[PDB]
Amino acid sequence: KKVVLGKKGDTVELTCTASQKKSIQFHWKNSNQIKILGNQGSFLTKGPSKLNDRADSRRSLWDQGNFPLIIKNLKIEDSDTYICEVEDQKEEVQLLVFGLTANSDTHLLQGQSLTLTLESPPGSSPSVQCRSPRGKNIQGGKTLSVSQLELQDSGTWTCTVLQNQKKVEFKIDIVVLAFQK
Amino acid sequence: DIVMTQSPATLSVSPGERATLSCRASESVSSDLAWYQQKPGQAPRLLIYGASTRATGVPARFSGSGSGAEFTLTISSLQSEDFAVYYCQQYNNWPPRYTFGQGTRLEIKRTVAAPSVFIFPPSDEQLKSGTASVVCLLNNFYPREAKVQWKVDNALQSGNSQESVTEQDSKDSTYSLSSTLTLSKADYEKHKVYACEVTHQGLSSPVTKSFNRG
Amino acid sequence: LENVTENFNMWKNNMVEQMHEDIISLWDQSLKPCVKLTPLCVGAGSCNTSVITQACPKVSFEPIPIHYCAPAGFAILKCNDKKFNGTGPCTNVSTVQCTHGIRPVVSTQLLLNGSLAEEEIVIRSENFTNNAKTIIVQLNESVVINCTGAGHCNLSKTQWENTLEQIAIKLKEQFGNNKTIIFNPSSGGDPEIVTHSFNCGGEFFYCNSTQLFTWNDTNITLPCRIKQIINMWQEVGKAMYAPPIRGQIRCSSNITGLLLTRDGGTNGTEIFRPGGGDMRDNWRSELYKYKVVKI
Amino acid sequence: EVQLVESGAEVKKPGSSVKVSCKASGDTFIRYSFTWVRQAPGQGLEWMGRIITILDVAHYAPHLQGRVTITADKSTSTVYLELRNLRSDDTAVYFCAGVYEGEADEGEYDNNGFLKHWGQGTLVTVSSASTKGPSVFPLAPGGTAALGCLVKDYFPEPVTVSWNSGALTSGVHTFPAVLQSSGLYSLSSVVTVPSSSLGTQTYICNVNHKPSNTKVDKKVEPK
Ligand SMILES: *[C@@H]1O[C@H](CO)[C@@H](O[C@@H]2O[C@H](CO)[C@@H](O[C@@H]3O[C@H](CO[C@H]4O[C@H](CO[C@H]5O[C@H](CO)[C@@H](O)[C@H](O)[C@@H]5O)[C@@H](O)[C@H](O[C@H]5O[C@H](CO)[C@@H](O)[C@H](O)[C@@H]5O)[C@@H]4O)[C@@H](O)[C@H](O[C@H]4O[C@H](CO)[C@@H](O)[C@H](O)[C@@H]4O[C@H]4O[C@H](CO)[C@@H](O)[C@H](O)[C@@H]4O[C@H]4O[C@H](CO)[C@@H](O)[C@H](O)[C@@H]4O)[C@@H]3O)[C@H](O)[C@H]2NC(C)=O)[C@H](O)[C@H]1NC(C)=O
Ligand SMILES: *[C@@H]1O[C@H](CO)[C@@H](O[C@@H]2O[C@H](CO)[C@@H](O[C@@H]3O[C@H](CO)[C@@H](O)[C@H](O)[C@@H]3O)[C@H](O)[C@H]2NC(C)=O)[C@H](O)[C@H]1NC(C)=O
Ligand SMILES: *[C@@H]1O[C@H](CO)[C@@H](O[C@@H]2O[C@H](CO)[C@@H](O[C@@H]3O[C@H](CO)[C@@H](O)[C@H](O)[C@@H]3O)[C@H](O)[C@H]2NC(C)=O)[C@H](O)[C@H]1NC(C)=O
Ligand SMILES: *[C@@H]1O[C@H](CO)[C@@H](O[C@@H]2O[C@H](CO)[C@@H](O[C@@H]3O[C@H](CO)[C@@H](O)[C@H](O)[C@@H]3O)[C@H](O)[C@H]2NC(C)=O)[C@H](O)[C@H]1NC(C)=O
Ligand SMILES: *[C@@H]1O[C@H](CO)[C@@H](O[C@@H]2O[C@H](CO)[C@@H](O)[C@H](O)[C@H]2NC(C)=O)[C@H](O)[C@H]1NC(C)=O
Ligand SMILES: *[C@@H]1O[C@H](CO)[C@@H](O[C@@H]2O[C@H](CO)[C@@H](O)[C@H](O)[C@H]2NC(C)=O)[C@H](O)[C@H]1NC(C)=O
Ligand SMILES: *[C@@H]1O[C@H](CO)[C@@H](O[C@@H]2O[C@H](CO)[C@@H](O)[C@H](O)[C@H]2NC(C)=O)[C@H](O)[C@H]1NC(C)=O
Ligand SMILES: *[C@@H]1O[C@H](CO)[C@@H](O[C@@H]2O[C@H](CO)[C@@H](O)[C@H](O)[C@H]2NC(C)=O)[C@H](O)[C@H]1NC(C)=O
Ligand SMILES: *[C@@H]1O[C@H](CO)[C@@H](O)[C@H](O)[C@H]1NC(C)=O
Repeated sequence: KKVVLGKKGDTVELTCTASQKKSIQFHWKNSNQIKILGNQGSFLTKGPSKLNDRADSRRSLWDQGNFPLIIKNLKIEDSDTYICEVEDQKEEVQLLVFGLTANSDTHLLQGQSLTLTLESPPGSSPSVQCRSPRGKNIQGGKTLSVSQLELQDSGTWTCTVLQNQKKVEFKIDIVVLAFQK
Repeated sequence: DIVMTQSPATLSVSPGERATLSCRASESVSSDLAWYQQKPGQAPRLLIYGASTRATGVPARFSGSGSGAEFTLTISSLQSEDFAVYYCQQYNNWPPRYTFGQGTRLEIKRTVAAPSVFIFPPSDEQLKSGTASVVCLLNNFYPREAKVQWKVDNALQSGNSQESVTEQDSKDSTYSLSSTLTLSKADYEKHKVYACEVTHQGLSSPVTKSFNRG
Repeated sequence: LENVTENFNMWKNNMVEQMHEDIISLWDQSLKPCVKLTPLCVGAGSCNTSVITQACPKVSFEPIPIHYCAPAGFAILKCNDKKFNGTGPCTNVSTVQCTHGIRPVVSTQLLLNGSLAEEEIVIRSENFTNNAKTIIVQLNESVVINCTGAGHCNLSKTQWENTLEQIAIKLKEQFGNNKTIIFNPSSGGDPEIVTHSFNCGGEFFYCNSTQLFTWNDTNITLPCRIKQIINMWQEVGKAMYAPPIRGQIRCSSNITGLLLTRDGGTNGTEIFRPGGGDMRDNWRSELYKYKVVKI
Repeated sequence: EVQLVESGAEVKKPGSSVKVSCKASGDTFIRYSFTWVRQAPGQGLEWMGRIITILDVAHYAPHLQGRVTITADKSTSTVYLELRNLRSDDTAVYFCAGVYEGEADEGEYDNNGFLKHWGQGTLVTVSSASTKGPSVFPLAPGGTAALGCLVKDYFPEPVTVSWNSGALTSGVHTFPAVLQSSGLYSLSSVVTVPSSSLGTQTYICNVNHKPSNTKVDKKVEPK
C-alpha cells in the first residue's frame, strides 16, 4: 500500500517505473477504472476523467522508463487510489489531499482566539501538530484552537499533519497586532 | 557563401524620372530576395520581399523583378523621399547564412555647379596647444566627385589630410566637402605658403586657394 | 503448402517492431526536419533539450507497396482463416515466401491505403475488457476521401454513416446487444492524436475528426490545417519542417479501417473515441496474419 | 502595430564583452523571428544571426560563430544579443529586427528570412580611447563670406552643432565626423553669411557632446 499525501492547490507527482529503460505503453487510471491519462506511441493521451485539464505527465522521462502522473491544482475530491498499468504490471498508489485553513483572518489582536480547520478526505483520521514561532507545540485531530494569542506568536506557524506514518508540513503566516491608544 | 553584388555603385537620376537598380548573386537564390531602403541616421526600411511582392507601407511605384542570380528594382517616378541607400538580401539557403549587397546610392541629378573654395588657417588658440589644422572648404557643388590636393611650398601632401562630405542638399541639391590638413606646430612654422588645389567638372581650370604663414 | 494447426499472436510480433524500425529509418533518410528538438536526461529530474539543425529539402512523398520476405533459414506463416481475431490456433495455414503489398502509411485515427477484410467488418483487441487496449477495425468496404490544399477534405456522408452503423453493430456483437453504441471525439491530448493526422505530398495535414466521430444509434467537409511544427512519431520530441510547397496538394486515399478506444466504467452505455498515435498498430493491421518461425 | 526599442549606446575596451537588449511590443512575442544586423560606419549591412523565438533556437554567421550568442526572453518580451572578445573592427551600429512568421503556437511557421520591422539602432564603440570633451577652435572669415567652427579631439560620438542657439539655420553645413589615427573623432561646421554682415552681426557656434557632458559656445570674429 503506497500512500501519497498532497496539498490543496499544490502540484503532486505519482511515480511509475518499468523494469527496463525504454519508451513503452503505460496507462494511468483511477480506482473506478476510468481512464485518467496515458500514452499512444510517442504522443500523450488523456481520458475523460474529471482530472483531465489538471493532469499531465513528463515526456522527457519516457525515454528513461519513468512515466510519472503529475496533477496540479489539487482538490479534496481528487483523493483516490490510482493504478499505473505498464508492461503487464499494475502499480497501485493511494492519494490523499489535505488542506489547512484558518477560520479567522491572518490579522488578529492579542488575546483573541485563533481557530484552525483541517480539510481532509473521508475515511482518513490524520493527526495535526502545530507550532508557533514561540516554539510551543499543540496537537489536535481536526480543529485546533488557541485561546490567548501572544505578540510573539506573530510570524510563520509550522503545522505538520501525520497520516499513515507519512507527514506533510504546512506554513501559515499569522499577523498579531496590539491595542494601544 | 552567396555573394550579393549590386550595380551600379552610385546612380544619379533627375527627379521625376525612372530609376533602375540591379542586384546579382554568385549563385541562384531562387525566389528568395529582399529589397530594403535606408536613410542616413535611420534604420533600413523593407521595400520588397520575394522580389515578386511589395511590402505594406511601400508606395506602388516600387516594383521588384527578376529571378535566380538576377534581380532588378524599378522605381517609376522618383520623389523627394525616394532618394536613399538601397540594399538586397539573400535568405534562400538552409541552414541559414544570409548576406547583403554592398548597396546602391541614389543621387538627385541636376546641372553642373562650380564649387566655392574657401581656405581657413589654424587659429592662434589651436597653435597655443601645439597643433595646427588647415581647412579647405568646397561649398555648393555638383556632382559629388571632386579632387582636393594639399600643396605645402609647392610640394604635394598625402596621408596627413582627411576629407568629409555632407549629404546632398534638400533644396538646391548640391554638395559640400571639407578637407582637414593636420600638422604639428614645429612642422607648421617650418613652412611659408600653404595651398589647396581643387579639380572639378564645373571648373575650366583647377582653382588654388593659398595663404602665407605669419 | 503444408497444412497444420498453428497458434498465431498478432499483439506480440517481431515483424511489427522490425517494420517499425524500417519505416522510422525510411522517414529518417527521406524527410529531413529543419530543426529537431529531442529531450536528453541523466535521470536527475532536470532535462536538457538538444537541438539539431540540418537541411530540409522538400521531396515528393508517396507510400509504395512493400512485400516482406524471410531469408535463408526462416519462413513466414500465413493464416487464411476467415474472420481471424488475431490470436489463438489456426486451422488452414499456408507458408508464404513473401508477404503481400503493404503501404507504409503513417496516420492517426484512420488507416489509409490498406487492405479490406473479405467477408465482413472485423474488430480486434488484445484484451476487449481492457479499456487501455486499442481496438483495430477492418472494414469490408473502402471509403474514398479527397483531401486538397489549404485543408479541407470532402467525403461521402451516407457511406460513412452506414460504415459507422455496421461498426456499431459489430461492437454490439462483441460487447453485448443490451449496450448502446455512442461515438464521441477524442478526450484530448497532443494535437496529433486529437485530430486526424497524416502526410500528403510531403506535407503534414491535421483534419478535424469531430464530424466523423460524432454519431448515435438514433458530403462531409473536414477542416484541415498544415502544421510545420509537429511531434515526432519516431521518438519523443518536436520537429519543425519547411513551409508547404506552392500549387495543388491533393491525395485521394482509401480508408480500410479505424483505430478506436473505449471509455471505462456502467451504465448500459459504451463510448468509443478515435485512437491511434502508435504506428506499431498501423503495421500490426497488415501484419496480423503473418508470423515468423525457424526451419 | 509593431514597436521595437533597443538599448542605449555602449562603450567597451578591446577584449571585453558587450550585451545589448531589444524590447518588442504590440504583438505576440513567440509569433516573430528576430534577426540582428550590424552596420559599420561608411559600410553596408551585415547579417550577424537570426533567432527563432518559439523554438528558442538561434543561428549565427560563420565568421561570428562561437563568440556571439543570441537569446530570447518570452516573459519580458526581450531579445538579447551578446558579443564577446570585442575588437576595434567590431565597432558599428547594431540593429535589432524581426518578422512575423504567422501563428507559431498553432504550428504555422513561414520561416521568413527577410525583415519587416526594425529597431532604432544601438551604437557600440570598441576602442582603447577614453571619453573626453571636444576642443572648439574658431574659423576666421566676394559677395558672401564663409565662417565656422572646428570640432576636434572628441570621443565618443555623436556631437550636435547649432548656430546662434537655433536662430541661424539657412546656409549651415555640418560635416560628418572623421576618425583620426589618434582614436579621436573630428568634424567641421560651416556657414556662409553676407560679407557686409561682418563686424555687426555676431555669430556664436554651439557645440554639444552628451557622453562627456560638455557644452561649448565659441564666438567667431573676422580678425
Ligand atoms: C495513399 O495512396 C494514394 C495513392 O497512391 C496516394 O495518393 C497520391 O498522393 C501523391 C502525393 O503523395 C500524389 O502525387 C501527385 O501526383 C500528381 C499527378 O496525379 C495525377 O496523375 C496521377 C498518375 O497517374 C499515372 O501513372 C500510373 C503508374 O504508371 C498509371 O497507372 C496511371 O495511368 C497514370 O499514368 C493519377 O494517378 C492521378 O489521378 C488521381 O488523383 C486525382 C486527384 O486526387 C483523382 O481525381 C483521380 O481519380 C485519381 O485518383 C492524377 O490524375 C502530380 O502532379 C504531383 O506532382 C506535383 O506535386 C508534387 C508535390 O506533391 C511536386 O513535387 C511536383 O513537382 C508536382 O508539382 C508540379 O505540378 C503541379 C500541378 O498542379 C503544379 O502545381 C506545381 O507547380 C508543379 O508544376 C511545376 O513543375 C513542373 C515540373 O517541373 C512543371 O512541368 C510545371 O510547369 C511547373 O513548373 C504529385 O506527384 C498522387 O496524385 C496521389 N494519387 C492518387 C491516387 O490520388 C496518397 O498519398 C496515399 N496517402 C498517404 C497518407 O500518403
Ligand atoms: C480469439 O480466438 C482465440 C483462439 O480461439 C482465443 O484464444 C483462446 O482463449 C480461450 C479463452 O477465451 C482459451 O481457452 C482456455 O483453454 C484452457 C485450456 O488450454 C482452459 O484451461 C481455460 O479455462 C480456457 O478455456 C484458449 O486457450 C485460447 N486459445 C489459445 C490456444 O491460444 C481468444 O480468446 C479469442 N479472442 C477473444 C477476445 O475472444
Ligand atoms: C487455405 O489454404 C489453402 C492452401 O493454400 C488455400 O488454397 C489455395 O487457394 C488459392 C486461391 O483460392 C488457390 O490459388 C488458385 O490457383 C489456381 C491454379 O491452380 C488459379 O487458377 C486460381 O486463380 C487461384 O490463383 C490455390 O490453388 C489453393 N492452394 C491449394 C494448395 O489448395 C485456400 O485458399 C485457403 N482457404 C481459404 C478459406 O481461402
Ligand atoms: C484482460 O482485461 C481484464 C480487465 O482488465 C483483466 O481482468 C482483471 O484481472 C485482474 C488480475 O489480473 C483482476 O485483479 C484482481 O482484483 C481482485 C480484487 O477485486 C484481487 O483480489 C485479485 O488478486 C486481482 O488483482 C481484475 O479483477 C480483473 N478485472 C476485471 C474488471 O475483471 C484480465 O486480467 C486481462 N486478461 C489478461 C490476459 O491479462
Ligand atoms: C460488407 O458487409 C456489409 C454488412 O453485412 C454488407 O452489407 C449487406 O449487403 C447485402 C448485399 O450484399 C445486403 O443485402 C444487406 O442488407 C447489407 N447489410 C447491411 C445491414 O448493410 C455488404 O454486402 C458487405 N460488402 C460486400 C461488398 O459484400
Ligand atoms: C469540396 O468541398 C466543397 C464544400 O463542401 C464542395 O463544394 C460543394 O460541391 C457540391 C458538388 O459536389 C455542390 O453541390 C455544392 O454547392 C458545393 N458547396 C459549396 C458551399 O460550395 C466540393 O464539391 C468539394 N470538392 C470536391 C472535388 O469534392
Ligand atoms: C473541431 O471541430 C469541432 C466541431 O466543430 C469543434 O468543436 C467546437 O468548438 C467550438 C468552439 O470553437 C464550440 O463552440 C463547440 O461547442 C464545439 N463543438 C462541439 C461538438 O463540441 C472544435 O473547435 C474544432 N477544433 C479546431 C481546432 O478547430
Ligand atoms: C482504392 O482501393 C481500391 C481497392 O483496393 C483500389 O482499386 C485497385 O486499383 C488497382 C490499381 O491501383 C487495380 O489494379 C485493382 O484491380 C483495384 N482493385 C479492385 C478490386 O478494384 C484503388 O487503386 C485504390 N485507390 C487509390 C487511389 O489508391
Ligand atoms: C474524389 O475526387 C475525384 C476527382 O473528381 C473523383 O474521381 C472521386 O470520385 C472523388 N471521390 C469521392 C468519394 O467523392
